[PDB]
Amino acid sequence: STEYKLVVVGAGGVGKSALTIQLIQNHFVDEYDPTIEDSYRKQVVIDGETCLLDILDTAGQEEYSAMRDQYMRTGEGFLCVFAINNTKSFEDIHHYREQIKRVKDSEDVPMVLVGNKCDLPSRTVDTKQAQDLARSYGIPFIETSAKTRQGVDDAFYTLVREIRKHKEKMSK
Ligand SMILES: Nc1nc2c(ncn2[C@@H]2O[C@H](COP(=O)(O)OP(=O)(O)NP(=O)(O)O)[C@@H](O)[C@H]2O)c(=O)[nH]1
Ligand SMILES: [Mg+2]
Ligand SMILES: [Mg+2]
Repeated sequence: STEYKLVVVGAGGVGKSALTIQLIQNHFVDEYDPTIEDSYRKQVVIDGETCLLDILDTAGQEEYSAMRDQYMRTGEGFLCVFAINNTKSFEDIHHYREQIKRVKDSEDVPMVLVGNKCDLPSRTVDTKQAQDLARSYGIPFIETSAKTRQGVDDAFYTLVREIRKHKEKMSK
């Protein structure tokens, strides 16, 4: 049953761990417990295929460029998370994407842009700027809330679909 290695990247506090824990354990972690590196394995069926998701939940700011290069080299595709009330988190996406491209020596890497915390009224990142950026990069954009579970399964399942597409492309 095909294995997909998914890496959740983004600035600190955007809800990378909350999103992942909603997917794997079906509840919302209210506390902020900063991550070092966590990994999860999970069995799912997407489009009729049984997938083993190996998900790496990364740190917000890493104490080693080597740890970062390591997860960028391993990952088959990347959930690029920002929080809709954190402009710098959104701005950081470009920088994560650049480093991923450079680490893999490739211009086409499977990725989904995730605007988390869509439940908050405190928005500083507009859905159009995010849609524009994704459109530029040629990747899907999904708005999510780890608190309500809105879009959570959509985000990870879409990333799997992106990986499947990339493999089909790389062979053609
Ligand atoms: N309102 C709301 N809060 C959220 C959402 N997702 C995460 N949070 C909250 O934001 C805080 C940080 O979440 P967390 O998942 O730990 O962020 P992280 O991106 O994993 N942080 P780090 O990079 O340090 O590990 C927590 O208090 C959490 O409850 C969401 O969709 N909505
Ligand atoms: Mg975390
Ligand atoms: Mg980070």
